[PDB]
Amino acid sequence: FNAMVVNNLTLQIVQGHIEWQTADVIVNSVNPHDITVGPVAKSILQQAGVEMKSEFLATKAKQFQLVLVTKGFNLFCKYIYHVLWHSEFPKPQILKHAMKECLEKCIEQNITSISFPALGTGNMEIKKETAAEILFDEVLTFAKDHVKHQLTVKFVIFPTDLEIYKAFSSEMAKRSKMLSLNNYSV
Amino acid sequence: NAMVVNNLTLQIVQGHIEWQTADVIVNSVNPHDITVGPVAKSILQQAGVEMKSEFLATKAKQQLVLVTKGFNLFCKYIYHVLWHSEFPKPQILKHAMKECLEKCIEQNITSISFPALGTGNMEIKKETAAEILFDEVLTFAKDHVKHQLTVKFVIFPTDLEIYKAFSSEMAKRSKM
Repeated sequence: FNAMVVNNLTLQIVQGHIEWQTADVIVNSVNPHDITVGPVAKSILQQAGVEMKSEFLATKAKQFQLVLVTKGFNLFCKYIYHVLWHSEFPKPQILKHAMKECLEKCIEQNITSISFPALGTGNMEIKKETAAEILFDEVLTFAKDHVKHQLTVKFVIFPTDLEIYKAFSSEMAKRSKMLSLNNYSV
Repeated sequence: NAMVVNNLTLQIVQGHIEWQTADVIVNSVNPHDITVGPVAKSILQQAGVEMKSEFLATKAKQQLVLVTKGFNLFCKYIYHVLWHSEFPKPQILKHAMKECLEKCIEQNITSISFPALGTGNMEIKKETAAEILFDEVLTFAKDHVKHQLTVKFVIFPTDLEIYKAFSSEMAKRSKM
């Protein structure tokens, strides 16, 4: 209920702060017009510092798009993948496609570990169970399709959000019932 | 090359330890000289020379593991495994692994990357070093089931044989 392995991919569920993560890539969630708002966005901006914002605006104005990439500044990561929640598209669709785009960028950069927050869960954005359903659909699809790329994928739930943590645990549990899984016990 | 046992994930990885991203990256050193060895050299180059200043400060002031910050590594801490010559090398490995995983709980560490301590300098048969390393990781998983940990073993891409020993060892343990 906290970690499984499928082919060349490890998937972990973690209670903690995304902005205090150590990974190749940490994943932000933002309004494209304003990245100073939201639990994740706020925490990642505070932690990384204000120069991450300068770069964001430079790369936006230049026009780099569901995912925009910056460096990590004061995060313990190399890159940040800022997921851009454009209002013009249905929120389950943005999630689906943004997840695909995040994992494809992983292969494009020999990224070996990437940490996501509970994307989509937001507030009245997407039913907790659906967001987890979708997140796991993408991670598993990638694992089947990209078996030669070793990758650790974390979902970091904020310690207070016990219900989101529960949805995610519960979702993994179901998926394992339906999979080989290199999981053991001692 | 990856399995999960209780609340612990264990991965076997081809790459550079010094280019790792973890809470903790694990060095291997001669205590009186940390500029020698593949691992030691790579970690010193990457982290830079201030990691050496701190090493000497912490050593002189005052033990199988000495802890520094990570400087230019993508880590919070470095656990320098000190290979004191007065003790058998299989013993240092065993106890230094134990002490590294204990420090993980002490410092609330969620991921730690180890090179294959004792497969190089100290001569130990690659199979034995793997046997021992997996002994400790599994024991920790049983004994410390409430502490989530990711543990990586990072073999340099050239040594297919050490990677092979390590793969092969994990494979057996899965059967058990």
